[PDB]
Amino acid sequence: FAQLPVGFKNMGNTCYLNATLQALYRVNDLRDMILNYNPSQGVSNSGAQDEEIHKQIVIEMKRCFENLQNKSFKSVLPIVLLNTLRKCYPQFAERDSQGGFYKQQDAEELFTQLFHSMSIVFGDKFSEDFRIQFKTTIKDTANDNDITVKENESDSKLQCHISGTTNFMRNGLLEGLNEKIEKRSDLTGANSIYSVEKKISRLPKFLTVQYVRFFWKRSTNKKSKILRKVVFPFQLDVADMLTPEYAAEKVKVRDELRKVEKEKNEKEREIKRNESEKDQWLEEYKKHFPPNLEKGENPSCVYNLIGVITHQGANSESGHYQAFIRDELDENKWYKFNDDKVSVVEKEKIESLAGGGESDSALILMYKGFGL
Amino acid sequence: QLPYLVANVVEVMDMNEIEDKENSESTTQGGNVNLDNTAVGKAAVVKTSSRQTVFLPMVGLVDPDKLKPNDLVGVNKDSYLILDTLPSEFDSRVKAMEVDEKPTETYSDVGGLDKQIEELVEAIVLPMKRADKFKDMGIRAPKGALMYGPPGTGKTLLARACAAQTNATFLKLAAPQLVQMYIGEGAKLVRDAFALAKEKAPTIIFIDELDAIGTKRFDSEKSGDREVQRTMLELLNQLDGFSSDDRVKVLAATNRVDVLDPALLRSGRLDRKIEFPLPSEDSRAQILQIHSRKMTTDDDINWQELARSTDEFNGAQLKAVTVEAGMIALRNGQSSVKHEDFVEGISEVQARKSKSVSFYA
Amino acid sequence: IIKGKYVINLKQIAKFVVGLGERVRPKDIEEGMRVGVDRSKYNIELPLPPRIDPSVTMMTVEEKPDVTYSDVGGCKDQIEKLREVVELPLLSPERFATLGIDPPKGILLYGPPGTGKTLCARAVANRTDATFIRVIGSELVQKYVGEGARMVRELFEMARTKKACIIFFDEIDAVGGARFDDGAGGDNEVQRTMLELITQLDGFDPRGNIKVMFATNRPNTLDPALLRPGRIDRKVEFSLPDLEGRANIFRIHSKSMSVERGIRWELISRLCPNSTGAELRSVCTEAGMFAIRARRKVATEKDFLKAVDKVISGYKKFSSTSRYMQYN
Amino acid sequence: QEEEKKQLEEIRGNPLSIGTLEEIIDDDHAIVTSPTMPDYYVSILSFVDKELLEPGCSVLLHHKTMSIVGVLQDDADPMVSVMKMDKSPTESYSDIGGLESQIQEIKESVELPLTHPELYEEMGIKPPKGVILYGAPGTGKTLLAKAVANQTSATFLRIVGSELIQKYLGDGPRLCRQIFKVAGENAPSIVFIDEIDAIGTKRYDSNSGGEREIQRTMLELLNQLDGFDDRGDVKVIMATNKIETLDPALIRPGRIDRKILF
Amino acid sequence: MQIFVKTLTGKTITLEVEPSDTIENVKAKIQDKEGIPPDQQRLIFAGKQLEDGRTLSDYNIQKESTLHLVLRLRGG
Amino acid sequence: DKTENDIKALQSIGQLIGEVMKELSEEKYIVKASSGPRYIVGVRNSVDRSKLKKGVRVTLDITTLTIMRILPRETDPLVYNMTSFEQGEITFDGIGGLTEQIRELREVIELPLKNPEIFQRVGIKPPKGVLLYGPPGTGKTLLAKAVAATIGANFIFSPASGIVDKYIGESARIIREMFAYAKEHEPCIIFMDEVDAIGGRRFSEGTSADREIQRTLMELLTQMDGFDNLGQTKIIMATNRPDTLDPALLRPGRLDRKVEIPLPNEAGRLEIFKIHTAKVKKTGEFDFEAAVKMSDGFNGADIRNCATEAGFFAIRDDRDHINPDDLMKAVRKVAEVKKLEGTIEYQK
Amino acid sequence: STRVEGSGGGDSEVQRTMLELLNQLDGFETSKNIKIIMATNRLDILDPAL
Ligand SMILES: Nc1ncnc2c1ncn2[C@@H]1O[C@H](COP(=O)(O)OP(=O)(O)OP(=O)(O)O)[C@@H](O)[C@H]1O
Ligand SMILES: Nc1ncnc2c1ncn2[C@@H]1O[C@H](COP(=O)(O)OP(=O)(O)OP(=O)(O)O)[C@@H](O)[C@H]1O
Ligand SMILES: Nc1ncnc2c1ncn2[C@@H]1O[C@H](COP(=O)(O)OP(=O)(O)OP(=O)(O)O)[C@@H](O)[C@H]1O
Ligand SMILES: Nc1ncnc2c1ncn2[C@@H]1O[C@H](COP(=O)(O)OP(=O)(O)OP(=O)(O)O)[C@@H](O)[C@H]1O
Ligand SMILES: [Mg+2]
Ligand SMILES: [Mg+2]
Ligand SMILES: [Mg+2]
Ligand SMILES: [Mg+2]
Repeated sequence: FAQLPVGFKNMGNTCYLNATLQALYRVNDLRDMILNYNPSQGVSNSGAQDEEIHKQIVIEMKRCFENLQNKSFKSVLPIVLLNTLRKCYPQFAERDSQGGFYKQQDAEELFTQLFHSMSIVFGDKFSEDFRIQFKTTIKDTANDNDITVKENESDSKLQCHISGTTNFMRNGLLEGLNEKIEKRSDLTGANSIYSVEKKISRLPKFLTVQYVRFFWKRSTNKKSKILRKVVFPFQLDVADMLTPEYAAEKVKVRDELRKVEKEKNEKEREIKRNESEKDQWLEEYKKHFPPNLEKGENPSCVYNLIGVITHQGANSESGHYQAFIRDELDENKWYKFNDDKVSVVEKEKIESLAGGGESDSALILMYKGFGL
Repeated sequence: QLPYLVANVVEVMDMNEIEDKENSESTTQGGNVNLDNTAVGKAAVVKTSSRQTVFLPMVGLVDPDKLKPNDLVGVNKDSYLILDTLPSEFDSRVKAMEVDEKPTETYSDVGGLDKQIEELVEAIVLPMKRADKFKDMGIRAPKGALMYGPPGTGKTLLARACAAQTNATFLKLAAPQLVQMYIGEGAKLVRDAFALAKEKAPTIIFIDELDAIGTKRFDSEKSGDREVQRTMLELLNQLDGFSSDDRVKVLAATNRVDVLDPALLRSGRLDRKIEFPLPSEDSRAQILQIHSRKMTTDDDINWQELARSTDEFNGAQLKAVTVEAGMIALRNGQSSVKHEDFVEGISEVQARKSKSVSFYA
Repeated sequence: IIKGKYVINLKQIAKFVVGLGERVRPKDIEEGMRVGVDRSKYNIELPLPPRIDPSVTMMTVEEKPDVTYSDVGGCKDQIEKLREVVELPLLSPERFATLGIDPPKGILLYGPPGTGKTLCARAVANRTDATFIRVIGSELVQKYVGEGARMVRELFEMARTKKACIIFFDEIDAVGGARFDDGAGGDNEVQRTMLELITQLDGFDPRGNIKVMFATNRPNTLDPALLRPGRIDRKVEFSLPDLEGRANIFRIHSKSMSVERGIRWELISRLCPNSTGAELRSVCTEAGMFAIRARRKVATEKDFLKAVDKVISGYKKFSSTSRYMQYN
Repeated sequence: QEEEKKQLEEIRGNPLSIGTLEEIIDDDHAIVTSPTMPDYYVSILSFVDKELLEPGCSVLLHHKTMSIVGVLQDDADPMVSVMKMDKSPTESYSDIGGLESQIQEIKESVELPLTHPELYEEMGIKPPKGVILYGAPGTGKTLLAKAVANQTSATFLRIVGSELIQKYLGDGPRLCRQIFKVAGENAPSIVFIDEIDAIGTKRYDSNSGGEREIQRTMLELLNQLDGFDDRGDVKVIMATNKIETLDPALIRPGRIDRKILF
Repeated sequence: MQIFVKTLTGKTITLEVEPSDTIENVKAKIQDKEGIPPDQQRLIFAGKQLEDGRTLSDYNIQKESTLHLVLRLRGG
Repeated sequence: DKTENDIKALQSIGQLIGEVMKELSEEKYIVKASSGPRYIVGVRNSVDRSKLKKGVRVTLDITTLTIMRILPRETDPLVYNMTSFEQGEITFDGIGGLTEQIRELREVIELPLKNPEIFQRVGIKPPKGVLLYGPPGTGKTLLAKAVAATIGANFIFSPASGIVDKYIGESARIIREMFAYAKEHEPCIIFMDEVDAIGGRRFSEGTSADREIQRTLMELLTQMDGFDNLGQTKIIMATNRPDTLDPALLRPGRLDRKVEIPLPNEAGRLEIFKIHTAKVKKTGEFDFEAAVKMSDGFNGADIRNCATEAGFFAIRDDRDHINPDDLMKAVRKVAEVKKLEGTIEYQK
Repeated sequence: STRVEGSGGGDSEVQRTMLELLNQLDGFETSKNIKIIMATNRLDILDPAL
């Protein structure tokens, strides 16, 4: 089932790093790449000398991960990484004014900057794993008198735009890849309104979805957080935001994978009344994966939910990050990482992290292609 | 600014304008010359939702003409002074009546029962727009329109479709909603459905089902149906003139017309009586095609063959034949919906599985 | 909602003007939405879901049992039709969009009592992995009427808030049977909640991903206003087990039973006439009582003979042996 | 004890202001409605075990700003007094002596599975469920049930058949619904429904007793006894001697397994 | 060079900014019209955060692009 | 100054209304506040003792609890909607054919109203009380609007069930306070309108609602007959079937005359046809007499739906007139839809 | 006014509850103290289950 995982203790004002890390090493290729680092790993030049600080971040993750796998331990130290982060980006070394130490911020940003480092060092074959490509059509409302297609628009993570139309994540994602882009230059006139639709033409192999959870009240001129129950399913099917081309092929493969998945879901319960069984289902699945597989491709459009970063209490500028991650051998058995305080939690605890109230709610949701 | 209690005005009673040597009060006091003895000016008694009443000399920024003797005003909760005037409040249940941007289905996504569509448009929709031709001719406009007949004939659908199309305000009301265990609070749903309705006129008060208030009975011996009917008797009070029933309308659908009270038979209440018949041969064909508009189908089907094999069907059952075609279709494994599957949704689902027992017939 | 402050009714009954505090959009605040406002001066602190009247609908939301699909109330295509109406369009709307049809949401579950009509729906409840809310039809009746109109309505709109849920209307043979006016009786007060069950199913907006099940012991008396084929659409009768269908059920019942080989389950079906699979569920336990008198850890063929003989004699002694409760 | 109670009393009163738990929210808050009529959106201190409290629980709120200080398990209603015993049925086995062949169908399927699940692990399948007693008056039917529940010491609810029928409607089935929720809450459970021939021969007024009431109560009882609930093991013991006041969904077996004639 | 900026509420507005301008200028022009200060603003393009000391064409962002605005948070 | 006036009102405080329940001494009074509970209070010198009587509304202070001044009678918010009902007014003869019932109505109502003195010679109890009953649609209420307009006396009027509250005996107090208001008012006409559920019998094998009926009914009996006997304030009671009523609401000597207004006669339909055809345009139509008589079934409200339906046949032809070619298809059609259910009633 | 065509007295319905408890009251804590002295106008206008 699972060992008894270890956590990171704080140095004081340290959970903003600890909580987020747990989730990153859930991601399969992410944990592999750092583990297998050599001094033979390259870089990508286009202008930056920050590529050698990028290397330094990668050794500290490797050994932080090494403590995690070892059980001679009850505390993972974050300590050399913290200095190395502050060196790499010196906006965390700003003083908090009538607060505490060297500045603390932010699960979203954090992943962005660590992923920047990793994509340089581990090459572009790793860059593509999270990178999402769209087909964007910027097209007139009434008859098109100008068209431009941008496939140079990209993201590496999707943005669920909470409009208060969020009752489910899928809704706001689907009408957050629909937006209206206003112009200002005579293309058919200055300020002509264009309907814009992004549809996905390439899914990543690892999907990351960030909630927008913030509002700037213009009615008090002060920032706030808003929360609100936005349900995310365990099984996310994103079929309807793809282009037709990419979808038909992923949905055909998915139906065979559902049959093996069904035989698993019966069989798992029987024998109870794990790693070896897992390996047999993986072997069965890969036969049905298409022979066009490459880095950064999902052989389904179905994902399962493997991690939640949570944020609690009052308005933004405030957070106590714990994180929850799902087991690597089990799928109803999840570990709660409250810094070095580790506990087993259930599926019901996971559902409640959709927010409402004034405590723990999702900010970042981590997936991986199909289920386990 | 907030916060401040919201209260109702008992009355305006008004003490005389302060220019007198002898108080300023209607009800005169003892002692010779007064002005600010215990003489104060214009007076309003307001009654609170803090369950009392207070006599105040009220603010003179707001007129005793901007004070009705039942008007909803702010009262300052720190110390009871009529602060300002606020809109009249209706219940949240009555605030659920108005549209969400209610989808239209015009008269052209309702196929079959053509004569009914024309009879409804005549009763409700055109007396609103051409009320001018009604005044010049000199007729009155009707007080509501009854819809009655078997379930599945599109009564509920039509009302939504026609209300949205001219965008006469579609007030959304369920008959059972009026029936509440709180007495004299169910009756305020009836009253504010008209208080709202005249502001939002031209308007359609759609009570879906008429049978929860509409009872045959109104002499009821030894039952608690005397609380239920009190949302029915208060309903007929507002379908008698105080004017505002000439642009304020009523639609009613009901499945059984034989349980209605005889005061809903009569004109000035429900005036026009459209019966919704069970579709005929041509009519059925139309209805089937309106569902087939949405779905992929075979082209070798003929809607007249389909009209032969149905005998005494109505539109709900023809919903149950177009959808049933696609059940048979998926089960074969075919993308399209076979022209044999339309014939086989009639027999598979009628509204009953075979024609019943036979043992000597 | 007053366009730019709001009029709230406290739960103190006292009405006040409040506004937006320090973390709320105007977008957040709807009509009929509850708000938490600061006790000392009333201003919107935190928006809250609509309506604290539901509290006795929080006893009717329940968590799904673990019952494998493999265990079935009989092996037929009949549970496969249930799998086309409820189950498959939840997992894959891909096929129901290509057809271009709107999935059927309704179904009737009907036939003689005790076949496992709810047994095939508990199997489906483990399976769909969509929330189940279960309803009792004689828990919708209370001394003051109009209280029960309120209860019914709030439960249904709560399923409209949800997406991928199933409301299983159980035991609507009392409240959900056909309406009829007495003229002296208090039957009218009961007919009120029947009408509320009709007007929620259709709505003024169509169902927002509500699959509807009706569990009826009887098809014989049900309301034509709930039996109309536009909200119950395809309805699959789960009828009595056969000579083969009874063997199939009894093969599951005797699989779960520690037994010794040499048994005939085909024989048992011969011995029983068309009779419930709850009869066959009690063959095994009464055979387990003849095992225990002898002191065994196993059952054999013989003790199934005696068990079957006992249940059959009691059926004669009573009524409902194949009965539908007459008619069609 | 001493240092733990220091910080126990810190967040406790003075007044402890009982609430009624309407609904939980999962962030450590709930919406309570008090008996004194103001609502509170309460917190939860998080030492009383956050999710161990459910609708219908009675909650201790603090004298200042309301946190769920703690939670009371049990609050004695006079409505579960009726079911619950106040006397011990001192006549047990062999004071109803004789009918020693019709006591092997209530102590080989009611008493004995609870005493020994051992014998029923051996056969496997689900243990016996329910019995119906009937026969001529004065065969000890009423006392048999009280005599097997004395010895097991399982939770003995006993409800009379003539209290299910009230001259008030709709609160009849709510009473019957209560009885089985208590049974499922108490793992070893025997519910004696004394007299359920007193549901088809007994009626009051015609507007709140009568036929409609009789239909409703019968149906409530099916859901309770097994229905869809999947509740804790309840043995049901029914005294009756008019066996057509009972549903054709209740006198099929697999809810009531062996039937007892006296 | 014309770019588009997607706000918190799924609303795309226009911005005219040069290929030789720092991200401090982008956040400055956005601070005018939203009332939001630069130190809370996070401009994303291609999944990468756009740091203030690097310019717009260090991330290879040229016209007809859409940047995504989200706001920070603090603590620890 | 409009804002200066706002400051002088804002800096004042409210006052709390009571009524003088009982004199205790002479400088201390028992009042029953409108907040509820009784208090013992003192007085300002500005109020005189002999203008303090019982049932007189007083101010109190809200921080000293002292009478500063006598206040006019309090009056219901509800009864100010009731004087705003007289709309739907019509002429003296505004129900055709039931004209014989108007004459019969004024005997009881208007002849003692102007002069109670012609009844002094006669020596009888002043005529008080009227019951109206019929099959709906005959203008029992339309008549009430005519006898409010024509006489021009103070008029009230009652909603059906909006004077039924959620408090038992608070729904009694309201109707009590409209009678008081109506006795302060000169020659007041009091219409109870569609009393059918607010006049029920004893029941109480029902719900708790039927005890609200019963509390509220008892209030009427004391008012009608006790130490109030009305001679200038008049009661008119409108009901849709007069055996919905408890027999103390069918008791004459509280209801001296019980007037039935029937369904319009064969040629009482005709009398409405001549007045409603002057309310429309026509090319000329004086050929009613046979056709309406033999398309009988109508009530008085259905005569004006034949008029409106002749304006629908007109709309087909595209006319802004009523032609008798339009009308006689109308009277045929209005009659047929009314065959839907009877109106069978058996009256005393 | 319907409860004596209902079951022959609705009081007799409550009485049956009383009396059914009473079947074990001679031993619970030793020996009846609570006598249920019932009374009626004739003994023939009681159901024969009493
Ligand atoms: N004449 C019709 N043309 C088109 N479709 C129809 C027609 N009548 C019914 N339908 C289809 O059947 C559905 C259900 O019927 P609907 O609920 O509208 O009818 P009803 O007569 O008001 O009955 P109920 O009051 O029981 O709901 C409609 O929403 C529509 O899809
Ligand atoms: N075919 C069967 N296989 C196994 N057990 C069954 C079967 N049918 C019935 N049972 C038993 O009966 C129990 C209760 O039956 P259930 O609640 O499933 O009834 P139903 O078919 O809905 O009929 P009713 O009209 O009596 O409600 C089940 O939980 C199970 O123990
Ligand atoms: N076998 C027996 N041995 C001892 N006493 C018995 C036996 N059978 C019955 N009795 C006595 O007979 C009386 C009535 O029997 P009991 O109340 O137990 O149930 P019953 O068969 O439902 O009859 P009823 O309710 O009409 O009295 C009791 O006092 C009981 O002790
Ligand atoms: N006698 C009539 N002559 C002309 N119009 C009538 C007549 N009766 C009713 N109407 C029309 O119908 C409207 C409503 O009828 P009204 O409320 O006056 O009837 P009612 O006999 O008092 O009925 P109920 O007994 O149900 O209260 C009137 O305002 C009027 O427009
Ligand atoms: Mg409807
Ligand atoms: Mg059932
Ligand atoms: Mg007994
Ligand atoms: Mg009237």
